[PDB]
Amino acid sequence: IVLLLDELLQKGYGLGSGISLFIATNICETIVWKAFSPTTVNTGRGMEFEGAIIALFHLLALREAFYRQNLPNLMNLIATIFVFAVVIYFQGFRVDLPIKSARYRGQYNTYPIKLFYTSNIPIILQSALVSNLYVISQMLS
RNA sequence: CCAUGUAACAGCAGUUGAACAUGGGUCAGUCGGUCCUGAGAGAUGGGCGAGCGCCGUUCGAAGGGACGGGCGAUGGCCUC
Repeated sequence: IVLLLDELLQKGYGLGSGISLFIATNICETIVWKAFSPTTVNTGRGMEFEGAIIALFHLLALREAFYRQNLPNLMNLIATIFVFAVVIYFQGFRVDLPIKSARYRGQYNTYPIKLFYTSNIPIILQSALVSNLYVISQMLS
């Protein structure tokens, strides 16, 4: 099933290295999280088939500060947007190094040395893999 | 000059160059200039000259500077 897709996706825009798969599924758990509430059929203890973001008839008085132990869709979105804003701010940090052609007098370019200077996959995976390797070892043992 | 890089020129050639291109390099109280006048040049006074000017350089009321004393220095209020 996936062997055929392995070689074809690389050609073109450049959505290869399997990272295009990771972003699609990772963002999916974030974006379809909102759409889960209207489509959720399980209730547990409170009605959910009609959604929980707007439930004024069910609650109301109305306790807007509900228990966010399941479907925290109301509160986690508040905190996550803060993380999105802070990361992009630190993403733009870089030290610009003056650079010029060794033959032509004129335009000056800058070699950018990013603050991270390493793609997130090489750094975070090396810490993600060891965390996964630790867990599987303890589960087996 | 230094480094790096590389058709015309280096009366052959060049992978080389005092060539071409890009970019760097010369740090002073103590080494010089700056100060002195030397042969000399040249203002002012004066004279000459139609005149721009030039002759003259010692041939004119050419000192503007001195610690010391009083009015007033009073200023710090009088040490200097």
